[PDB]
Amino acid sequence: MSRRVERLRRGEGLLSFGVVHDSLAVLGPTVP
Amino acid sequence: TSVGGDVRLSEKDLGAVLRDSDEWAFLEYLLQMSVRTSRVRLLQAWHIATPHLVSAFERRTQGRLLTYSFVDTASLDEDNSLQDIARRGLKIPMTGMRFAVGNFSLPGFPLMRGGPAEAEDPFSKFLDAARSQLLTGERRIFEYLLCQVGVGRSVVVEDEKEACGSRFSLLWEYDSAYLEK
Amino acid sequence: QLSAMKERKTNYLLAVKRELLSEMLVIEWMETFFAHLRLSLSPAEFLSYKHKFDLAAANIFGGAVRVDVDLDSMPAWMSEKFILQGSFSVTTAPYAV
Amino acid sequence: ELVPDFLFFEGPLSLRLMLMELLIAAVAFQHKQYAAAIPPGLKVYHASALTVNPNGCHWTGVAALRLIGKSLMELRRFSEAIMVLEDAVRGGRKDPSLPFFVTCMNRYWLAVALSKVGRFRDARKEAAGALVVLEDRLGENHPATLSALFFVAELDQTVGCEDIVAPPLKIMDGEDTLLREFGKAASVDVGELMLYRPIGPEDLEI
Amino acid sequence: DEWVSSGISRLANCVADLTTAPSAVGVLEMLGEQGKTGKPVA
Amino acid sequence: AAVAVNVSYFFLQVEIAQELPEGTPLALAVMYRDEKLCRVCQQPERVVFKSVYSRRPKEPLIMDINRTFFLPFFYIFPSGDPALDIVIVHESTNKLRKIIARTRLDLGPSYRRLGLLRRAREFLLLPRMEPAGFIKLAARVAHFPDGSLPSSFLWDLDVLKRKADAL
Amino acid sequence: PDAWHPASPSLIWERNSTNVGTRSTANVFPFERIQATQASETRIL
Amino acid sequence: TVALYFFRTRQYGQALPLVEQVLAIRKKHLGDFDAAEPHARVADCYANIGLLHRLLGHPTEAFPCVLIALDMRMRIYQTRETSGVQDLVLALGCLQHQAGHFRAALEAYKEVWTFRNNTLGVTHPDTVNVELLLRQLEKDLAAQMQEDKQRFV
Amino acid sequence: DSALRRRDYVAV
Amino acid sequence: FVHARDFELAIRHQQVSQQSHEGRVCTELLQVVKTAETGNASHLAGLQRLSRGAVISTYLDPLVHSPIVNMYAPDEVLMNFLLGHTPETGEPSIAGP
Amino acid sequence: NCLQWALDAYDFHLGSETPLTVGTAYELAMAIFLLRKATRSDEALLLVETAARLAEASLRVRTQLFGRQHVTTLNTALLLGLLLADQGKHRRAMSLIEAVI
Amino acid sequence: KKVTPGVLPQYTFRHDYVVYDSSQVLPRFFLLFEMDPSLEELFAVPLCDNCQDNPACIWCPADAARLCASCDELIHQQNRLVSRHIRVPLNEMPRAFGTCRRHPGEVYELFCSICHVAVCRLCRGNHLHAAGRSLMPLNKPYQAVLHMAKKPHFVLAARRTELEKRLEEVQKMLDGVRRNCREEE
Repeated sequence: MSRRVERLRRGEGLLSFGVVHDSLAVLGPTVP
Repeated sequence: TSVGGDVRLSEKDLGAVLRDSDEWAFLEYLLQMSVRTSRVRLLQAWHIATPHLVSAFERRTQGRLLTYSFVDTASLDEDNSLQDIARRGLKIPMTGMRFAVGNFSLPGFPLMRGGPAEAEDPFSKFLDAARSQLLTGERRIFEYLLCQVGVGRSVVVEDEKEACGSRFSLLWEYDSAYLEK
Repeated sequence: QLSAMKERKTNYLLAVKRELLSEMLVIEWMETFFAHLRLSLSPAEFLSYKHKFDLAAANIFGGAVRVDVDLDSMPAWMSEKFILQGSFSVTTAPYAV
Repeated sequence: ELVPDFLFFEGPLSLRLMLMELLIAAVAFQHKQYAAAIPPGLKVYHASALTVNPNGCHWTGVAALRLIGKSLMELRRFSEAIMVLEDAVRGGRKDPSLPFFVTCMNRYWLAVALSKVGRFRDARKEAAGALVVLEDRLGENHPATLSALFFVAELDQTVGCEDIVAPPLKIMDGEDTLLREFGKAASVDVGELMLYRPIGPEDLEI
Repeated sequence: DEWVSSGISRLANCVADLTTAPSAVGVLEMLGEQGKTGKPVA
Repeated sequence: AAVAVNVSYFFLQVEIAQELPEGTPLALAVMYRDEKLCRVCQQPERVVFKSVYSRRPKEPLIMDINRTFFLPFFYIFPSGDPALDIVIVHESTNKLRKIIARTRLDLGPSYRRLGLLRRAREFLLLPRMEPAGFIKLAARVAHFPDGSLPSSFLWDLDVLKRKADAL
Repeated sequence: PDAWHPASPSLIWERNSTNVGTRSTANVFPFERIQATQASETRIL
Repeated sequence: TVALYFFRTRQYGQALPLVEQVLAIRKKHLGDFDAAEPHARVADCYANIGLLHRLLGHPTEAFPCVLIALDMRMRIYQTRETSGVQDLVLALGCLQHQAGHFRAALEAYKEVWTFRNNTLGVTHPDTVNVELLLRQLEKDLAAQMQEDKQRFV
Repeated sequence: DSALRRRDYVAV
Repeated sequence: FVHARDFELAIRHQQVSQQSHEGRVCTELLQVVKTAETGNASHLAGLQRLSRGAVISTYLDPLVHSPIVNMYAPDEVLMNFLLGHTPETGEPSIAGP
Repeated sequence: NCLQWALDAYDFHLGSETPLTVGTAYELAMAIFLLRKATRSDEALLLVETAARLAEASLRVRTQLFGRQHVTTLNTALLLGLLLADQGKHRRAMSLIEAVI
Repeated sequence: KKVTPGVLPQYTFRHDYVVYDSSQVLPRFFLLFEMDPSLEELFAVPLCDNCQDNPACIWCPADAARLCASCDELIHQQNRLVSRHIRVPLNEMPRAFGTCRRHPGEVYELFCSICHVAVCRLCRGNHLHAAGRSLMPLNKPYQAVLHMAKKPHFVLAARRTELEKRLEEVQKMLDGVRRNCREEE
């Protein structure tokens, strides 16, 4: 609950969920 | 980029995209957002997705994810000429083919000054005129392919030197390979 | 080796989370870009690029959610509980042939 | 009753269920419901490309995109009515098992949607191409042939007489259409600004 | 610190696998060093 | 689709309605011979929450309930045969939700049956708790308005207990 | 003219400490080839 | 004066060769770093050469130029609270913040903030701007922790 | 468990 | 050997019912109404008594479901432990030695 | 801290969707709400941020395990309301206390 | 080169995938496009007037400055008299509407309703939807579009209702898998 249009401007959207995407990478399937 | 032989693209062939149309607006917007600059305007557009390729693509990409990507036709192998793309669907060699999803800078006109430059993935007159031509950077115009890639449940793996198909396995649970640094 | 199969189970579920994150991060890529358009366009061009943003919205993300994420869609080994059995008994060796 | 009967006994890609959605979309269009014909007709198009003839089109697919194309046209959403009918034209062209009448009627309604949205040169090109194939194959006295000839003549009439019926002129500007110094307080609509515009010596350049 | 994990588990390849549930003896040590912080008035 | 029952006006008689005071408002809710008196009034459209009006009976009470109630059509209607009964409840933090009227019952087994269109005209019905005294009006079948107004059953779990135990 | 060359200590720090090839999403402002507003009109505005 | 004109036009690069001559002339027809008594004109111009060489991008050799300015202003103005000293310790803090070095530019920033709070207000542009450098130090500290302690791959 | 299925196919 | 299936059911992950407690007893007991409507006494041991055990009270008074009511009927002991946990008796098992 | 470890042991064993691990989460949110009141420290805004996540996750499970009419799910919505008003988000606290009543 | 004015869109998203099957790629469009340096950069928010190191966000008519979001707090949260400046964002700056770009230089007059592009004097009689009415005055609908662009699009908010919803049930199966392998540990 905040000001949505200023949230898009400063960018706690795309940038905040980019690091969630990076933290969930985990390299290597198993290396069988 | 050599459109197969010495044939010009005909309307009985690959369909035309009308100027100031709704699909002209969609192609312009996804091509301007990727380069993040308004100086890049579209000057020709074609439809190369015959319904045979659409039905086969939808069957394979069932439950996967679909991302839009751009491929340079000049960097394409000359087996994948535009005449051949109209029936086969941009056939992939055993080494695999790379794909850029999102922002990219056009070659020769960089918009990124860092370590890398987010350049497009591949797969004395030379300075006399260049002192008044390449400083202004006169228009050189590109031929790309906006292709929908069915990347679904990718596995993150590091640099492409070991992500090539000559050594990478691609376990059957997966059908794509996300790249790290 | 228990973390080897645990990586087999969880990296598939985390690749599902990675592609669900990828489609919803790229709807943020639409919105945070268009916020910069509003502050950079004269009002004549904003009405045109609102139509182009509406058209790009309805063409890319127009239908349903294409990823299904369902146990039926998952492989057959997302169903069992990794049964363990055995022993590590440390005894002597027999003294007779 | 039969939607869960056919999603379960025939899978998600069913021939009987795809024909159910086409019949419901057809009776919704016949009763002039307009909306609630796009959601069933879109299920016909999303199924018929895969369930029958994935080499391209069908009569069910053509009737699906035409039922969608008519309804989105007449609901004043003219923009995606162009994209729906153009997709019907491009799929149907280089394809057997569909006669000349399918690829000519689809082109004709593409030009009818393109004239209603307003591009007059582009709609005349498709209306002329649909006219030519209809003259050669299916006679010259058939009502579809006469409607295509009337449509080609109508777009030549509209692009040639719009400039004379409503000359460019310099209206909507108070002191350029009476009204403000005449008694009325603005007009806004073009159909009234043209009506009260007095011709003058300066307008003869236009 | 993002990498926080007691020794109770040894299975980790991401940051979400780190369980912070204290061990059985771990509770009795670092709950025990809390009544000796104070010393009933001065 | 749906069903559209409009009340028009209300009439009540010189019994327990007399000691209904001049301060307590009422609430009128239509039902399915099923569900909860609690959950019908929480859902806004099916119930009316008028304040009690005109504040001087002098006679048997007469008082206005306009508006039409749009209730979800059930093409199968679980728990067997459908019925339509309308209740009146004492909406106050005094004497709580009570039974003041039961009104009509029955709709026809898998309606489009005995009771569909013979309640569509303007009729006069009979609340009964317990003796007689008459008012209601009207019913109809909706033209399926548009975007799926709720269309979920409001199951009373106590009556679902005894019917499942009986089966 | 020349490059932007920011004056903030933080915007310089993000230029020579972090790079965009490591993150899927990144702020790009202390990396772009932005004009420096040239001389005379910088004094005006 | 020409070094000042290049400053107001954002052309900091040409300002460095101009100020370097100003150091050279002021050194020999005035004092120096020690020079028995110290002069405020020499100490001011050493502050200028470290400020302008910060702006080009080199933090490492602008550091000794501002240390000499802080020592000279310590001997001219004496005590610790004077506003000239508090401009220079702000320059040490911003030099540190340019070349990483967190948790020590915090205490350098807070020293400027506490003096400017009770002699210029909680609202003055010289205090809110230091507060902006505190907030923007917190964004860089959050990013640095999330790019070096998040590498669990 | 499906690996236990394959073990029993080889064994008794 | 009698409850042979529920031992093997503890080898499965199952599916988590994405509904409330009222939502669980809604779709479970409404299933019981119609499956008892179709008839046949062979259904009875499957779900008309197995899915019957779904109370519609969050509150349980402790004297029933006590720690010492597991003495009058041991069948629910082998269901509250064997992954039944309060939330299909068809195929046989060959009774050979 | 004792409630902090108990939340860590119930979700390790029974998971994070059981009534027992929701009771530990709600009591930890109430405990950390008393910690801010007693100390009255202005640096405890990060303490209230983790107070919001624990009570919000407690509300979601309690709606889907006990219904919207139960003593546990009512005062968890009330504690969550007081915490959002404490953050300064004043009208999310409005709708939450409006939902309690 | 690289003398592009203003601040470009500063947010990048980039993934690089590698696929192995031909049926996984559907070639859809063939695009011939032009990089042109002599065109005007339409996508450019100017730099801040005060600090010249942030992109501007707020235009203040009282100060006549293209301020950024950080220096807005610097010079407007000062002493109490300079705290009442009516600050609109940089979109609402007084600026010319522009010319048609199909016929050069005649100033727009109305807005076409069915197609989202406005009209001019030359093209009014021959517009796309030139003939309740499709032609309506220009000032009103731009204020409605600006207010509509503040709330999220309904079709992208439909991605919020389903892509988020699917994440909790992947976390539920992941919590089941992790709990399973931790008891086996």
